[PDB]
Amino acid sequence: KVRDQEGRMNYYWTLVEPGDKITFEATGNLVVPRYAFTMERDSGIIISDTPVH
Amino acid sequence: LFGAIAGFIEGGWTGMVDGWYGYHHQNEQGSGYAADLKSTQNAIDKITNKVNSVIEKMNTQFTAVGKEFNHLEKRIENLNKKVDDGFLDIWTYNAELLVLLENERTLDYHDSNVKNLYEKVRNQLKNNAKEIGNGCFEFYHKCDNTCMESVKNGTYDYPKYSEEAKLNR
Repeated sequence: KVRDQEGRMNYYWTLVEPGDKITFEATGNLVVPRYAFTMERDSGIIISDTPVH
Repeated sequence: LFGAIAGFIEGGWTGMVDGWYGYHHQNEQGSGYAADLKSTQNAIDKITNKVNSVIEKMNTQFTAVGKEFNHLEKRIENLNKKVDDGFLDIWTYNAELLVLLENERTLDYHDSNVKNLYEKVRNQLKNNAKEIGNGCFEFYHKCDNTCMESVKNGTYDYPKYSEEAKLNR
């Protein structure tokens, strides 16, 4: 038990190309998407406590 | 090492604030300092080119250094750490060695400039002047500011004063 939960939830992600389709099928146990993110790639992740100015 | 800075010239001149190398003249018209313009300008240009060569030869592209890996990719994480540490060590070595060698080269260049100026003055004066030893030349003939400007420029007239110097020698 972590965070007072006995079960788990696995998170998956995918990229859909232009002109391509994503298909979902489920008899259960599905956490469906509600918001998707249109992105155009390209420059890192910095872990710091420094304020942004 | 050409043996002039800290050699037959034992020290620098704090009263010469307008150039690297030059002359100090003492005649009846008065004492004074005057830096040699040609050699100083050439040295400044060459040293500026050296600094620019060091600086504008270290251009790189946009790179992100940090990458993050989970606990099942310790080997890839160690490979990345090895890559970064090797590049760090190599670049530190290159920078330190570059500075160390170029400092010697610059100091030897300045020695060469001083020595070449002294030899140039010696070879124009010939026997019209006596070499004291500290990088100084005492004239056998009285000669005014036109004389000193000529010897500084490189247009000293040996036959003009040869007969006068022969009597005093």
